[PDB]
Amino acid sequence: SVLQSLFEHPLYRTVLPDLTEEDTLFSYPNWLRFHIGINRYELYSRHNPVIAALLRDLLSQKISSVGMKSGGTQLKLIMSFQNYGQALFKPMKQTREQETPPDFFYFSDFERHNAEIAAFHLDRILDFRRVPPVAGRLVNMTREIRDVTRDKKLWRTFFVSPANNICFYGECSYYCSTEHALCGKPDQIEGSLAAFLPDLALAKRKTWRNPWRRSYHKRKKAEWEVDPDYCDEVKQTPPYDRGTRLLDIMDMTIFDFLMGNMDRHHYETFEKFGNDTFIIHLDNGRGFGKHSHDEMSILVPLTQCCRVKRSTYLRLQLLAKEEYKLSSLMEESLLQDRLVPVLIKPHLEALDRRLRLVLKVLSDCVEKDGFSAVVEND
Amino acid sequence: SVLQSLFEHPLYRTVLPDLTEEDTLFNYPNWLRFHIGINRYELYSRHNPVIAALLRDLLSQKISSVGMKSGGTQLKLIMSFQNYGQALFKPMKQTREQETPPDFFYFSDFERHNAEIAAFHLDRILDFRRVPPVAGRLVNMTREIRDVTRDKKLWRTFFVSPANNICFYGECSYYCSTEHALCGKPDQIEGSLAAFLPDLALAKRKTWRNPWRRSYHKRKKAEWEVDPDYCDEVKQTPPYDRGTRLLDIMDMTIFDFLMGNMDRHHYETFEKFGNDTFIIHLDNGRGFGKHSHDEMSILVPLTQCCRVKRSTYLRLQLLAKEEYKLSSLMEESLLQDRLVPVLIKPHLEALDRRLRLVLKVLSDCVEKDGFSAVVENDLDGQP
Amino acid sequence: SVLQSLFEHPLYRTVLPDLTEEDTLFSYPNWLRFHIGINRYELYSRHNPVIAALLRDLLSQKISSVGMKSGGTQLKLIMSFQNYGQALFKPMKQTREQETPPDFFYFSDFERHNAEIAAFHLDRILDFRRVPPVAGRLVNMTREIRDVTRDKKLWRTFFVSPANNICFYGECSYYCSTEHALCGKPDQIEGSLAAFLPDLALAKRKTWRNPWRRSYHKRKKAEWEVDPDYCDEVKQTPPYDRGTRLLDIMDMTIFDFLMGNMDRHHYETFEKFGNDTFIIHLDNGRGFGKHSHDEMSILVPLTQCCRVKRSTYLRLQLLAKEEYKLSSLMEESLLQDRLVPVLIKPHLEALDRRLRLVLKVLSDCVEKDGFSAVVENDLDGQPSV
Amino acid sequence: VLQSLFEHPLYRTVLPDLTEEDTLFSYPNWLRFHIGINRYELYSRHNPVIAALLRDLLSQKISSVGMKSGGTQLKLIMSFQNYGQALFKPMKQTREQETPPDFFYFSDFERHNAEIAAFHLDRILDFRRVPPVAGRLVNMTREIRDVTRDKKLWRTFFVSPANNICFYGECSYYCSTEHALCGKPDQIEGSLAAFLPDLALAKRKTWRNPWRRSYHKRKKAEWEVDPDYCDEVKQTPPYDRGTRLLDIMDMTIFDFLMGNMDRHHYETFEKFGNDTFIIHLDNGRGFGKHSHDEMSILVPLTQCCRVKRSTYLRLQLLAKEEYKLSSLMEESLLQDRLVPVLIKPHLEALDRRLRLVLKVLSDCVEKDGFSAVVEND
Repeated sequence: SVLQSLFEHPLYRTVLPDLTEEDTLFSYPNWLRFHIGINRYELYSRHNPVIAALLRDLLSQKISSVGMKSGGTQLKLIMSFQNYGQALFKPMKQTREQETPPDFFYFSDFERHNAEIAAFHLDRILDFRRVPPVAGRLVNMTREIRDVTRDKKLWRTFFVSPANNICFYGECSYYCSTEHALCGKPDQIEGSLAAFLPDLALAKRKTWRNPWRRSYHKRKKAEWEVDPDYCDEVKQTPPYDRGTRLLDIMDMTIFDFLMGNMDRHHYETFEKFGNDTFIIHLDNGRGFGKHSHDEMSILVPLTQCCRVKRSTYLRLQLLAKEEYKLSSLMEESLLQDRLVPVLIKPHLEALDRRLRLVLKVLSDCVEKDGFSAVVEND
Repeated sequence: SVLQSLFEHPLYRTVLPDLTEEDTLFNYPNWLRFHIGINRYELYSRHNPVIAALLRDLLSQKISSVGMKSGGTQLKLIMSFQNYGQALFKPMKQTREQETPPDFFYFSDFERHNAEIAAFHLDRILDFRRVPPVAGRLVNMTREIRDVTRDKKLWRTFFVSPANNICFYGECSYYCSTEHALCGKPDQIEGSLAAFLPDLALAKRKTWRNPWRRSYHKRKKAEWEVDPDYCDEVKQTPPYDRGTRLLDIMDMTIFDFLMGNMDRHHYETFEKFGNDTFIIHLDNGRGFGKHSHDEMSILVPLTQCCRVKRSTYLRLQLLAKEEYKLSSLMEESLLQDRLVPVLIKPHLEALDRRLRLVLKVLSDCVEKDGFSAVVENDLDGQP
Repeated sequence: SVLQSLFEHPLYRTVLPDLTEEDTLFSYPNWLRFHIGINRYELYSRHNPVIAALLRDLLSQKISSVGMKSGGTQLKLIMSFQNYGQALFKPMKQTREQETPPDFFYFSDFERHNAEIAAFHLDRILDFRRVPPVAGRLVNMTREIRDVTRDKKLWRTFFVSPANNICFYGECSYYCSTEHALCGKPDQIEGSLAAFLPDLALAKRKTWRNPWRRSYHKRKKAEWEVDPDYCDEVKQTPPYDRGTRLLDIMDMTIFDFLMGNMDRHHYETFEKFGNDTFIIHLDNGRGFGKHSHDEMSILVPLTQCCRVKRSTYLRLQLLAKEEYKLSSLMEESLLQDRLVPVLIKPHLEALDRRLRLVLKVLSDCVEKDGFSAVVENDLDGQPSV
Repeated sequence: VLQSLFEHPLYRTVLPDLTEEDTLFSYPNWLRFHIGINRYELYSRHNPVIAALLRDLLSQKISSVGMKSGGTQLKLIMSFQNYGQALFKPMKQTREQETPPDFFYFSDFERHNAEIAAFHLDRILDFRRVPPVAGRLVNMTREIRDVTRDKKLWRTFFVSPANNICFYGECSYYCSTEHALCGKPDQIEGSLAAFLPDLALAKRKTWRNPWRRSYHKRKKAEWEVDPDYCDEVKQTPPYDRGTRLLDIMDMTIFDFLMGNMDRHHYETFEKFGNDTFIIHLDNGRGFGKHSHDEMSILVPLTQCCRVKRSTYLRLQLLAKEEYKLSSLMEESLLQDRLVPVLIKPHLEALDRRLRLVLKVLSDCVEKDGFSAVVEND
């Protein structure tokens, strides 16, 4: 049991500063105990047996209502449960063995439920605690989707294919047509139930543009891809020289490079806390599309800025030693999801190879800017 | 050579009646000799070595200008050559190993260049001679598509993929997007050059609805899908009790089942000949999508009508004898294309299995209406 | 904690008759306190903290000697501990994601340690207490297997694989070859320590053939496989029309169906008590091999005999209520083994799905023979509901 | 791309002229293949009989099936309507499977994918040493069980609880119910390798090769400890007279590309003597691992450090982007009934393994020098 060995190490016994009257955002239901547990520094906690218990609620709680987020990126469903808590649903768009084609742009890529799930476990293994909990689930797409929605936009798209299977596609913009439909064999589809952050009415979230946002156009290169001194100016741009913000982007950009998720054009914050809180890692569906390719474009914020947190550097160095190592720690935790295997074996292997490239990018960068200038100590 | 044995058999030495002053559509370049060879009954005949040499033109003639057919279902290009003759180009949309997904409707199916080619050879092996000739060809999509088009809507869609390959998609409705682009590795795409029928200015074509046309939406069943006695009524409807027409649709509906092409919503005629000519077997790109699946819906016109041509029945029985057989007879010719193999071997295996369903559907159907009612005789007075 | 709620419900507060001088089979070691606690009706108690502490001994007691169980289907080792008590060790033969292939017969199936463990917890949740205790354990196959055996036939089979991993295969029949070796990564193998019942010198065991035993051959079907009225006659043959025996087989056959273990060709009793005791549910390793398939062949004893104990019927109905239910109660107690996760999530959900089939087999059977004819009553004098 | 290769001059090379010897000996294809067997090659580049003999193995009616008893794994003998026969290796593993890392080369399965892929890879290297092999889906009731007079094979056919048709034969490794081969529901698929002429009328000397591995664990082989093994082996009888040391270097580069490390023997045709080619048979142990390069197979090349220039220049050619092994390989292998006979990572590993041999030649030709390393043909 290597996953226990990891959490015995002192690097995972870090305690937080004291939480004041602020730093709070606000035996209840599990989704609500998760909400009140959101504070300034994290989104849940390591100890917190609620997170393990919220993952079971997403698996087996009765679906009470199903609705469709209109005008979304791709198909996203909103599941609301018996105990009034809700969750976000991404259905299975690609099989387990498939890889994204090489000729696909980052903006033509599918969202796959494995990434939403695996990003939560990988984030929990990196002790970031920024992703809302997400569990995989098989849904009888008759009993749990079609027959329990009063959203006619979704019900009308249900049909039966010449293979006598039940299919549906919803109504988004990319990939919501009969020719991209989602078909069970014959009536269970599988997808990721992502726990919901508290209602935005009573917990506003500021939406930030990140300075390394790609140019969602072909031929047109982005600012940071042409300017090698791009980050000398970003550490002089408003909010990025006061945190724990420039550093919070370095946590996130190592997260994204590990998964190959090159679609981190924005990040959300909790508003009530200001420029000095954590970054909520949402929309992780674009990772784990390629396991035979390491997308170095994602790391460019790290080679240009050349500074990380010591907390996250030491854990990454640890996650490379053979006695712990990412692959084995992911194959254990991801073994407790219903959708096993949530990641095929080459994807867990890419976690190992991508990790030592991040450690090589820090060592190659620590021998050009030196320690202390590179490694902040928290 | 198995293909040599077939064309020596007497069933492939059948001669046509005499051609009068009509029956010719008309009264050199290779593409033009193909036009004038069109007569009332066939489209080229086995003799006509122009067809073999016209396929060489589609392989190696210099592409001079390329334009995009506006408003097509999927991507379809028009190639015009140095000798003023033109041809139709369908690019590679699907690979050789792929099958259409099982949950796909017939109207969501891709059109693929393999079907355009293989249908021409399959039709020539069945001695129908109704498909315009088609040759496969590798096209340098830089030098032969982008840099030689004056159509801004085709040019605008060319881009370079993150894999440093050249991609493009044009502007249609099905599969004309970046996420369905056509990408060489890095700049050759491959496709089928189908020789062009004579310009419609000097050869009108009447367009007919076929009576077993599907209801092109889900949920809605078609006329024939509920009434097993549908064709008892179709043989009493205007143009279908005079030919050589119900029988000519039986030729076509056996063709389509062999390929699995269930998108035969219309068929064309030459008008200049009237209701008494052959059917041009066009647009076969929806066939040869599945090789582990036999689509019986296509055959329903035969099980309901229960009558075939004797020329075409005996050849079908012949194309099942192991010494002739579709398999070897199809991979023999299809080996004469640049895109070898144009059909993967299980598709040639499926051609055999699909054939024996047609021969059994006639055998099961000939023992309920009997001969004379089922098999019309056109070899009266032939070897 | 959903498992806390279950053991508070009165259906789990069943009391035993008063124990006489018979009904007993007989700071000690925990394995010996387990032996003397074996009585006529059960094999342990609903805590009884000895059992929980006996699993800790199986996990972390120092292995003193290892021997090779001769002539088995597959490899099974005998671990004897510092305190002279021993246990049966079944090593990991299948991974967690694997399922038995569909073309496999029940007699070609592997034994997997995860099933041996999960069967013990599933049985404890059904308040049977008939499986000997079993804990999962990672064993350093150098220091705890190879270097502490005096059986040269087992020591000889240790080699180093081309991958620089430590492997061994032992010497049994049919799956003990180089091509079936068990290889750590690089020297830990993981397996199940099943506690050892008392030595047959001082605790004899009668082994009975069960009448729904399959014909362990292809082509040839068994007696009960052709006659739907098979149990009209089996309740008239000596040992099965006096108990608490037909009722105990329905307990066992509902147990086995839940796991998909169709290899229940024999069952054991403790003899010292006679024809009127419980059935020790031993060697359950063939269950939890398939989670996308429910093998109805196992249930035929229930559709033919059509009678259960009321004790176990009401619990079966309780283990279906969402506030209790097998799934969450099973991964809770399966979370208390070292080998987590000992059961993958689809296997735990099938425990729920198979349960509702058993509850359906009884309702269809209770409305065709009626209550009292189907459900025997052993809850006279037990806590109300 | 496949047409361009045979237009390059390296594949239009002509052989010496055939005497009355150098021959071993419109008919059926299997017999016209036999008479084409000569001293230097096994069929020649042009021979459309080979292409047509490949269609015969796929689609000729199976008339009788027999079991070569007491083999390592299951191998069947199919005898056809035209009195010609073939060897059948059935599907033992899927296309995506890899051999476990902990498997020894002697515990590895033989798979029809390797038998097929080896013939096409061999033909692309212009070796012409493997007998032709085609893949085939066989209705195992009508084409194997119901057409045998072998009581040892008929008795092992059964119906699985999944209502599929199964059988397993009688060999040693993997001929049991737990290793049976089951169709879904009654076709099993396998590779038909054309049969070499009967040993009665074409005797074959069977040779032990000097790099035969130590078919024991812990027990290392001779060449595994002595880096100068081949300074001594080029001084041992038949291996310095040829065209023999070089003929083994052809084979060991062949075998390294496929990962086939089970080349414990090689066979010759006797009637030609110590100065002919090696028949590359039973290649089923290759293409088991595609993410792993087994350098042990290559060891004969670093120890002997000499290749044929004939085969070296082609190796440099198969590295040009226009003559890529990978793309040139999936083109040919696309003409089998069993498409895809190789999953794409196996074709990609062929490219990576190819440039490793080219690097071993560059590293080795600059340590003994040209002319000493490369023989001139």
